[PDB]
Amino acid sequence: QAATVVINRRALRHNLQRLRELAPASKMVAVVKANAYGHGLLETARTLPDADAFGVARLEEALRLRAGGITKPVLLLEGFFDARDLPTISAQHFHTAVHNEEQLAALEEASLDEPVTVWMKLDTGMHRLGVRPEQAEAFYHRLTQCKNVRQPVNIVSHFARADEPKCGATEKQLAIFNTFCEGKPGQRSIAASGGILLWPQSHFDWVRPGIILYGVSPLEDRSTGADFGCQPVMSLTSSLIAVREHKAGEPVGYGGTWVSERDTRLGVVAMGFGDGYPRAAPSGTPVLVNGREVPIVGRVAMDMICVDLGPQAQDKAGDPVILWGEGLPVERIAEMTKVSAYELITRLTSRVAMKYVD
Amino acid sequence: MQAATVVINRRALRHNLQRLRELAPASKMVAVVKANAYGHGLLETARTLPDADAFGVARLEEALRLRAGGITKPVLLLEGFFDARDLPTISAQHFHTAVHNEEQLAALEEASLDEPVTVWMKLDTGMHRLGVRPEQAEAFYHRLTQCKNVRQPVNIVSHFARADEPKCGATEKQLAIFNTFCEGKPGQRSIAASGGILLWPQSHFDWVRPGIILYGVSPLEDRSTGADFGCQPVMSLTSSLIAVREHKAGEPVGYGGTWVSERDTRLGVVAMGFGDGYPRAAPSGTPVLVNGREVPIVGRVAMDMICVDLGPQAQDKAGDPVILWGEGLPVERIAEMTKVSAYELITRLTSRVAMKYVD
Ligand SMILES: *Cc1c(COP(=O)(O)O)cnc(C)c1O
Ligand SMILES: *Cc1c(COP(=O)(O)O)cnc(C)c1O
Repeated sequence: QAATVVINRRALRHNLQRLRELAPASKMVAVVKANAYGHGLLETARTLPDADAFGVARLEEALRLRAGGITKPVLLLEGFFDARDLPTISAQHFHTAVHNEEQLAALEEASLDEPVTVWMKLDTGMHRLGVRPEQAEAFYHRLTQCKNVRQPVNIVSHFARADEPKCGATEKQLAIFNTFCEGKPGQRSIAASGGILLWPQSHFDWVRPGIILYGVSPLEDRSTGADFGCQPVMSLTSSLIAVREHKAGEPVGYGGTWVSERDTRLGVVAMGFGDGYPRAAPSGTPVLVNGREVPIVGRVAMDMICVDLGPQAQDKAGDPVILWGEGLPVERIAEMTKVSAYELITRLTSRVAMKYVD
Repeated sequence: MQAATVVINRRALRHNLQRLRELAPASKMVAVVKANAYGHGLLETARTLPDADAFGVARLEEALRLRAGGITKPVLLLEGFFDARDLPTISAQHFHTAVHNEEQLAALEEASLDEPVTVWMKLDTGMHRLGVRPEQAEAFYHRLTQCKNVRQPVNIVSHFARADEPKCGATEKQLAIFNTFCEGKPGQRSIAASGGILLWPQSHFDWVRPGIILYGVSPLEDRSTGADFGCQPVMSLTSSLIAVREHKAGEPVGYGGTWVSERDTRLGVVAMGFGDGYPRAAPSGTPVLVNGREVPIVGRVAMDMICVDLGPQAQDKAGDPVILWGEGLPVERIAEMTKVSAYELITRLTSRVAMKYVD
């Protein structure tokens, strides 16, 4: 009963449906990269057979989905990293982003038994992956002439600042996208969680929900998944392993970073940065013990967190702890720790047990 | 082109255990391999180190994973056991257990085990995390000496809170409490982890417990490195470039457009992000090696990708090797630049990274 991630399948199902309601003329790429944002790659795909496609960061992730029996299209959002992977991508029926000359040249040169669906990736201001506007027309035209590309060619981009509604970058990216796509056949996709929730004019043909599919807000404005009618999917849980007396004036943890002002009782939780809980968490960060809120005291260690229960607290070794979950949104922990909700949910280690419910 | 990969140098690990033996040549070694061996691989790290006298783990589950992989060496449960029903298993697996609370002691008192168990009584000397407080320790100790389920002698363990701070008199106060309690008791004594081993030779006693320094990473926050102490870095975190792209002066990069280029340049995109374990806290200017040479992170680290500034006519290509930390770039340098503990950097990696073992 130590560090466990409990994944609520009913919440997942709900969220995909709730997102369809917000984007009712758009198909869904369920984004499941990085072990489905910490929720389990294969189990998340298995929970969502109504998704129109799954979205992954890397070919290895797509192959893992196929290995576990997943048959729906998988979009390689970064494309492919070696020309020698094209026969697999063709045979496996993965759709691929194409963002550079190397990938384009490989598609021109290869002999494949079946052509492949492509999403040409346009750099519209993020400046990470993608073909730049001034190179994009010639690039696109070569893609349309490739016998190894199943026509028409689709067009994809991604917003850098969709979470800042009051700033002009999204509208700039959008106008670049729209200028490029004019008169072209091919499906259009630019919106992920932020686009879906705040930019209805960015929905087009396909949207790609990631963090909000897991019932977690993409914004850092205090909002939670529930503010958009999405239900939190993950709870990170554990157990007390000690309840101990502690006297006034006595420090706790490494570096003696917290000192009690009174006599009290401390709880020790079987959870640490070796499980994925941020070492950054300050004293005062909320944890739930038997469902009431108590503060972290002293530094988070690799395997343990101390909490302040109070001097006659009746909590005991064995009792349930919620790091985030029912009553304690991950976005609250994000705000209190200054750690992005994205990183909190995703950057867990393999030590955490995975449990699925409903 | 290789994706997010941890490369674990077995030769370095073996070197480190022997180095640590040279620094504390009268003490036995508990190799501390909790949290997937500080990111290096629980079972493979233990397989690399047959010379260790024991292996230390945080939780029973980790000890059972060692036995399941065929490690037969003594394993110490540093936090003891969380359920009384664990005792038969602990007994029959020959796991050594810390004991630090009443629940554990009463469980030992009313079990009837096939074989008695080796116990290390955990004393709170001032960390105030686990252990028995001094005013309860004599009575608690006596009860262990009278328990038929405990092999005699009862051994004695504690742990330093601030051993990385020599100008602090905290460590000395811990040692005075520890020595007072151990006076005239027959068991083995163990207080020192990496910081105690390196800086406090009067803390070595019968058994020392290297964690971080075993992996060639310094336990201190003063920009010292494992090599400061003659230890060799074990882990390299590596990847490859997936794109090299033109970029213009006045142009932003990444989410929030937090870095803006002052020149026309080329950027590199690495197959590495916080989805692999690389910290999202890394600021612009954090170093990475591309083809052996240092280049800076530009813009925020993403879940799967990191952007670096290569230069206006750089010849780096998609596919080229990238070192996040490793040869020519110690994890402690990343720790300094990101303001993250080196403990966290090496340990808080996800299952996405491949594990490769060399030498
Ligand atoms: C990660 C990602 C998404 C999903 O992002 P969220 O903000 O988590 O919804 C969509 N598109 C691309 C290209 C991505 O890399
Ligand atoms: C974590 C731990 C160690 C190892 O600590 P380092 O600072 O990594 O050497 C040793 N003993 C105990 C009880 C521990 O919890």
